[PDB]
Amino acid sequence: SFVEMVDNLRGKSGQGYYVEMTVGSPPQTLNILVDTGSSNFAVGAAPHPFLHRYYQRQLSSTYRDLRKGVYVPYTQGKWEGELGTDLVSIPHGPNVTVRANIAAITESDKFFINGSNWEGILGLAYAEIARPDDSLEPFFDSLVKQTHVPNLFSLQLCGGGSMIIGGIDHSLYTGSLWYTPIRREWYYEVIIVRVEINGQDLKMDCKEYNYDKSIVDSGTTNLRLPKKVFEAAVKSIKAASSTEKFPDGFWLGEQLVCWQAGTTPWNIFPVISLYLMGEVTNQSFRITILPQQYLRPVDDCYKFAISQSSTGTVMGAVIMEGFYVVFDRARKRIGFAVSACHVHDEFRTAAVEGPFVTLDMEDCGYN
Ligand SMILES: CN(C)C(=O)c1cc2cc(c1)C(=O)N[C@H]([C@@H](O)CO)Cc1cccc(c1)OCCCCO2
Repeated sequence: SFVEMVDNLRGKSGQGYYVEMTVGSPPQTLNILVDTGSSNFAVGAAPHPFLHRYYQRQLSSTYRDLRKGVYVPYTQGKWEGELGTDLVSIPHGPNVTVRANIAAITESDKFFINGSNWEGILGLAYAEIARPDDSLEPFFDSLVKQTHVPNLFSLQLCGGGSMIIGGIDHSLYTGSLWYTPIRREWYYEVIIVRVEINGQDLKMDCKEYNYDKSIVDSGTTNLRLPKKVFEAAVKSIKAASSTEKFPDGFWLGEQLVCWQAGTTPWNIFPVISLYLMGEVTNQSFRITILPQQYLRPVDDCYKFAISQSSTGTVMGAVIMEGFYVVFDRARKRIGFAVSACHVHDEFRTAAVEGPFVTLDMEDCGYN
């Protein structure tokens, strides 16, 4: 029954991917950012310069006030609001209606994005990081509890896309799905066991790759890397592309770089392979990222979409684009496969490949 959910996402890596939802009775239609990096469902509920519409609780006969406030900070932006519950549906999702927790956003700071076309956020991660605490049941938990929707979803982000709620649509990917364990149910936390650039091992202690966590986050644009890993990767990418020279602010994500339309020198930029812990003992697999993913288009002009982090690795939208990503909550694992909407180079291709042998993978997790 998944064909109804194919292509139910709109947006881009830079401003977020959103799905259409309705809240309340009669249904009020809103576009909702798909965020695997948080766990609160929240919607604009007061006028705002960047909102073209918002949730009006006074117009919904099924609205219930919870008489409790809430604030949620993100890496970029934050909001505060008032908690309640209401009936929620996804028109291009499963044919169900659930009563879900909803934060009515009344004040916000650098959260809504001008011209993004979304008015709320769907946090798909686990209750452990929900605000104000883990007793506020996340949307997907309510969906699974109240309906027969299986406890998994998958995301095909195309650099539009698809959020398949309750399963896997095999027409959306090619080759094999490779699975990595969800290390802990809070963020979608994973363990990176090896990193190669153009086939050259970065040869860092693999704990550095996951310091202090590594997560899969559809709501972050960039591949974000811990400082030490970021410095090693930039040095290697600079070396591979030293044919040309770029402003020092290009590598910080500030300045864009442009080339005569159709002459982008893709071949001077390396591929990046991230090896992830596998399902069996001493087994990993790799996903390979092309420069067409980490040079985000904005002549042909691009921003460098690899940036530094102090809260661990973030596999953001530019990594997820071109892969089909299965958030298999029931089996505590995340699957990767080459997406049907994959990145096209002429001599290189994004890939998900295995198996690989990797010893001592448990040592790669940070404590
Ligand atoms: C340095 N720096 C600011 C970043 O690296 C960055 C970039 C980014 C989003 C976040 C962080 C962010 O905080 N993302 C949030 C959660 O996933 C993680 O906490 C979700 C969120 C919150 C507000 C607006 C959003 C997404 O817009 C989506 C468009 C893409 C914006 O790209």
